Amino acid sequence: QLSDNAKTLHSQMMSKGIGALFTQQELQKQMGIGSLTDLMSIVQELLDKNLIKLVKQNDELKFQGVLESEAQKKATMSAEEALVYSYIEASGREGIWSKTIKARTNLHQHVVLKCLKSLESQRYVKSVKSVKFPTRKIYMLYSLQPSVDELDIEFINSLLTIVWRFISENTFPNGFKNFENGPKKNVFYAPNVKNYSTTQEILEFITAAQVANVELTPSNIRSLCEVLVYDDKLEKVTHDCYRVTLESILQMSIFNYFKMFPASKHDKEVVYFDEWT
Amino acid sequence: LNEEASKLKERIWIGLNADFLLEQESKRLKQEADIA
Repeated sequence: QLSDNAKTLHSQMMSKGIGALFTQQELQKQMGIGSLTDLMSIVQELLDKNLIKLVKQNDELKFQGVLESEAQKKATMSAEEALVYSYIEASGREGIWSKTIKARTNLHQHVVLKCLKSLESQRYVKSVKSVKFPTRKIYMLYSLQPSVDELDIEFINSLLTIVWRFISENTFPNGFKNFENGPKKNVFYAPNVKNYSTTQEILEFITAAQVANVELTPSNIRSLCEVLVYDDKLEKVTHDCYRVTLESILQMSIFNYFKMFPASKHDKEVVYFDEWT
Repeated sequence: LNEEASKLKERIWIGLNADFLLEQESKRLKQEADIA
């Protein structure tokens, strides 16, 4: 019966529905009482009546009970979105990119646009600009904003100079660059015994905040410190331990970049690195 | 006009303009939806 087999077949879905992976053989696993066409006729009608739900994956076809809000929702939607919106809401967390829909849906761009505009007004979708290039405008359900990603853009080096302050302290006592010999006075006692770094410890120092942001993972810490290894703001000793390159001196023949300025006006005798090329 | 002319008259006006107000304040709710 439409109602009876609907409600009791909706009962296995609302109760369990064998999760997402439920196939039609899994229906016979639970209800095998239904004859081949009897169970399938009401299957087809309940999808036409937007009561059962089908997913296209792996082998056979997945099924789940409708929330009935999405049911009348897509029933209100046109035949375009009926698959298109449903096809996109099957994209899950990562959503889907526009132009690849045409090869999947076999449509123009012009025809898929206006319905995407409706779903914008319907607010069941939103344009998402992800880490990859902003020519995309990939679409996912407006209900969620998951992605794969700090934020790609700036205000990082801000906290960089912060961690460099701390680890700069961590080496010898504090800067002491006022007069000629302030360093370490041979590192307290035994300028050997002291093996020092943050690793774990930094996040305890990261607790300071004074900046609007979330927390940060220990793996990402190292990913930061490596950059300063490359810039040589600090040194990498013994795995996750670290040192500083004592270029607090550049903070401030005989060789270094800073502490040097040219004439660079008039006189025709100079040294460039170009004009050999 | 008197106060009743305002009320009942505005009652008719608003009565037929509440569809304009519908998308109006509905859009005002969409303003909150802009956060997400």
